[PDB]
Amino acid sequence: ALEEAPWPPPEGAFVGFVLSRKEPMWADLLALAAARGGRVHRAPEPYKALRDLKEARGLLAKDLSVLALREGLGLPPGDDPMLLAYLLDPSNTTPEGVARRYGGEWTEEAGERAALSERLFANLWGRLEGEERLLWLYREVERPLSAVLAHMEATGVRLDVAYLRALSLEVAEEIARLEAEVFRLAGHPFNLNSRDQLERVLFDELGLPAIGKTEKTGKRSTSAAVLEALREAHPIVEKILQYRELTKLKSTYIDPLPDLIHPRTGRLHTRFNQTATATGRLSSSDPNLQNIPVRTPLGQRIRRAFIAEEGWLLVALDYSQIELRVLAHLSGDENLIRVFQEGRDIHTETASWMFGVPREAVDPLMRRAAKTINFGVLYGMSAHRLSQELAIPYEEAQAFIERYFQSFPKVRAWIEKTLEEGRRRGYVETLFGRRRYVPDLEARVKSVREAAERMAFNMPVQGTAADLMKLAMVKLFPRLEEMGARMLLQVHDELVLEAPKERAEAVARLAKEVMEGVYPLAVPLEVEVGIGEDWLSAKE
DNA sequence: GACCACGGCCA
DNA sequence: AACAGTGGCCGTGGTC
Ligand SMILES: O=c1[nH]c(=O)n([C@H]2C[C@H](O)[C@@H](COP(=O)(O)OP(=O)(O)OP(=O)(O)O)O2)cc1-c1ccc[se]1
Ligand SMILES: *P(=O)(O)OC[C@@H]1CC[C@H](n2ccc(N)nc2=O)O1
Repeated sequence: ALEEAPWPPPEGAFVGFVLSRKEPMWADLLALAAARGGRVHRAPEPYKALRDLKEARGLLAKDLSVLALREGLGLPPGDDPMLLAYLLDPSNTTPEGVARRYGGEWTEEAGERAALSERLFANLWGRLEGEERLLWLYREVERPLSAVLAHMEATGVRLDVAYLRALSLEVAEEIARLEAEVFRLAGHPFNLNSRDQLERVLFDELGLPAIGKTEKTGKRSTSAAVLEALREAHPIVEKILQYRELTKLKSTYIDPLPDLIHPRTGRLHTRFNQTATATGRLSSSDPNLQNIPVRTPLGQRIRRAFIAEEGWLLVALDYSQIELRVLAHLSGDENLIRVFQEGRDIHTETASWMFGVPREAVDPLMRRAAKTINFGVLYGMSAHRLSQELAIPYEEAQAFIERYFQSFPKVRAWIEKTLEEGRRRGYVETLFGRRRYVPDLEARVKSVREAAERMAFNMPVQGTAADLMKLAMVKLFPRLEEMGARMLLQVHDELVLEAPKERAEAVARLAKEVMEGVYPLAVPLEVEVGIGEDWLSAKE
């Protein structure tokens, strides 16, 4: 049905490729093809014909650009129909889904994938006509950001492997101690990693009361919430909790990561999935580097393993109270804008209230616990749950919630303005125009409607925070190449850079001004910046 | 071996 | 466990 003109393909053609696995850094390029005007050009040798291309254009262009960089080839990713459909509707997350929705079939052949990329682009670009606010996000944010992400995935990050190997044995012993002590209290051994077996030990053999049930099957839950309430009911809970922390950090971080070091680059390579969340945030996978531990003392020792190359330093930049500043600009609340206009720290103030210490006596562990509460209360946590997390009576948890939103009376008016427009328009949008469709705002079941409501007014705040970060990544990346610095990781409101040790302080100051002034708001955006040889030393 | 659902937990 | 929201990976249990 399509003409099979031979390689080389024309210019501005749409590419179609097949990988041996989903990870472009680890994938073997199995087939390559291009399409334009109906014609489909199939590469004889994929690695040889990959050099004939001058732009990566089509579905998942970023992934092909990452494998190209893996081969020392500069093949920038261009237009991607996935970015058009993702801006039209964040529910369009995969090539299979967008194919079933807007037309065509996602197959496993490079030629058919090439032809589908051209057909999908004309359709989605036609629908995006008129949606100029979304076209601006496409032209100015999403499309150039893929090229930035391609270099981040290709560069990778250095990992102190011998440090994690020693950390594995160091924690392996501490796990055996707790494991043996939990068997002593239970009177018999069992599999502590099996929630079903722990359920019988805690709730049938012991007289411990079951606090709640699981969702799908209705079993007696052994989650950290149930156990945290049973710390005084039995000493076995105290050691089961210490056991969960270690095995989580060992089986997910300390042990898996050193085995993912790439052979050719000697670095760890993640994937930054650009069309994966409903709010416009990025997501990381294979391995996920956006959930490296940082809270517990042992978790912070895992960030020490993320190091710069010899003669380099890591530059970390983190937005301060970012979504609270976003809410101040969206709500227009005079008292909240006044807070960031006077340099006040909401997270430090909340910790000062929990621990009965002044703002000066608050430490980072206290301030991190207050962030969990400040954003929980903001996005609709119940007064009953808040009372249990803070161990305060239900009456005090109500007053804290009312005082929270009465300190900024316009934020609740803004939540209603967003909800009201949500049910009228059928979608909420960020400050830049990125939409999320939430259709259950008029559901008749109170639980389903209220769940849709909490998702509804969260997306503008979190989505605008995501957009300001993407805009900075698009503006900051070219200024780094002219300084010999690299862009490595993005953690939602945080950028991790890598610069030579002599230019590190110059890169830290430049990135600070770019991020702070990426888009001026009614409040100033303040960025905390630190330099170190490792990730933990730079976040300080 | 490959794949999945579930509870559970990290940011 | 809950009227916080956004993600992704783990081991267990069970199938094909
Ligand atoms: O529980 C959390 N729910 C949540 O929605 N978010 C959002 C909102 C925040 O704006 C942004 C960056 O978070 P984060 O950079 O950590 O804090 P931020 O608000 O910028 O204050 P600062 O400490 O950076 O100055 O993620 C974060 C949460 C947590 C992070 C850490 C522990 Se719970
Ligand atoms: P981590 O270094 O403490 O957090 C880094 C990023 C910022 C927001 C995101 N996050 C963390 C924790 C929770 N509960 N929810 C989030 O969205 O991780």
